[PDB]
Amino acid sequence: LENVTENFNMWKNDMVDQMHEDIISLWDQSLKPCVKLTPLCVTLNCSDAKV
Amino acid sequence: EVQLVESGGNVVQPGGSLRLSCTASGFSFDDSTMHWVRQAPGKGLQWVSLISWNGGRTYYADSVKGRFTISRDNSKNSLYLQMNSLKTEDTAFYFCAKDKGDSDYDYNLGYSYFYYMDGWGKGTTVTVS
Ligand SMILES: *[C@@H]1O[C@H](CO)[C@@H](O)[C@H](O)[C@H]1NC(C)=O
Ligand SMILES: *[C@@H]1O[C@H](CO)[C@@H](O)[C@H](O)[C@H]1NC(C)=O
Repeated sequence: LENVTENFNMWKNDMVDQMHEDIISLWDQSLKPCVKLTPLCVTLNCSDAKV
Repeated sequence: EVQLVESGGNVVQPGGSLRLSCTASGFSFDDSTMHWVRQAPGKGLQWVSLISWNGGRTYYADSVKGRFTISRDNSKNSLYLQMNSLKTEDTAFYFCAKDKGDSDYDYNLGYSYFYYMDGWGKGTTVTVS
């Protein structure tokens, strides 16, 4: 634009709010199909590592 | 009310073998697990062997894992525990005890089997040499 003035406050911007919302949803969707590691955490008997 | 009877004990010699018969009635063996312990004079209890309905979960104690085998059958509802390669410090009264066989199932963890004797037999005898 040639000769015009406008003001805005980025802290009130919703582009960032929407970006956080859909990025959060995207991560959740990708993890839906593949396995969940719920059974793994049982009584583990650990002392140390040889390495 | 259940009863357990054992027979077949007599004088034994180190390096020999003995056949022990332990019949019981009053509870089906289809969903019952039998234990085995021994009571030497002046000493505490000692675990000997464990057995499931067919196989698996037949774990043995650390000190008696050498060549000891336990077998079960459903046709006549009895148990055996043949003594083999008897040592000079394994003489005691061997006891067979019934187990309730309670369990539990969680989709994540799976079957978990608990063990604790419920019924006990009269008791057998052993005498090395
Ligand atoms: C806006 O800027 C243009 C040149 O870019 C100029 O010709 C015009 O007069 C300006 N208008 C005002 C209101 O300042
Ligand atoms: C399988 O079931 C039959 C039913 O009579 C039983 O006789 C048999 O002993 C079972 N299998 C084993 C390995 O015991």
